[PDB]
Amino acid sequence: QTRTYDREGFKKRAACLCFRSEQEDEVLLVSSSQWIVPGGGMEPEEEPGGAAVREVYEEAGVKGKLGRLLGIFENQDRKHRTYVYVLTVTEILEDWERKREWFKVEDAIKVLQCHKPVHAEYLEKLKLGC
Amino acid sequence: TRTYDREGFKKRAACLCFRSEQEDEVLLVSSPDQWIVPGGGMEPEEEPGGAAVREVYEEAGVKGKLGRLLGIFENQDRKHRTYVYVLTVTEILEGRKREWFKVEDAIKVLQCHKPVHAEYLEKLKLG
Repeated sequence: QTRTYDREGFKKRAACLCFRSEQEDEVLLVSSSQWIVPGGGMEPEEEPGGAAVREVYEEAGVKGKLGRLLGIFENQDRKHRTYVYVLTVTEILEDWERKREWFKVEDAIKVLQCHKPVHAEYLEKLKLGC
Repeated sequence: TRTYDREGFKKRAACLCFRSEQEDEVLLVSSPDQWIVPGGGMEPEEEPGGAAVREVYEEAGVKGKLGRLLGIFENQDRKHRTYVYVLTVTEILEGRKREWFKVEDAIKVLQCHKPVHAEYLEKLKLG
């Protein structure tokens, strides 16, 4: 068993907003399978922060310093609950065995609003508190 | 008087007035127990920066140092084009009200009574 659920039947997930610097102006996005924020399911014994760190490693090939919990984002169309963290990137990796690019925050929201608006919401709440 | 561009839009100017160079607290004023960003029409010979400074004096009774042009905001529901500047307040003068809001609270309170003004602050923070 590698997936985990809460008592209301939502799948538990974790994601990170990965920034180039502590000024949080450039965020790293990646290709889907269109751009997305890196993230995925929590495993049965993982804490959310652990899931987040593992997922950005596996999906974006980065390592960094885990920061604050932005919030728990509920997707009711998909029955998801996602713990979204901020992280400051320190290392990018190899060639793997999918693209990655930095977007200015305003630019990231624009491209995400096309086909993946819930990811755009992460960034909006971060900057605006919506 | 009022002034217009070649596409028929009315020309306006407004300013986001901040307590410090940190741009964390913004000044709002009453219209109504309603809060708004100070602004109004440009006069026929004015440059946009001049209109902005005159408007914050007339509408919020402050003087300060004019900063950057945030952008030109086009309102098509009203056929407006508004030059929105930031300004750092240096002197205040004394039933219209004025109060400082943390930017996050300002966005929330404006989104209820004046959502086009809320966009001014939103674009500031996303930038």
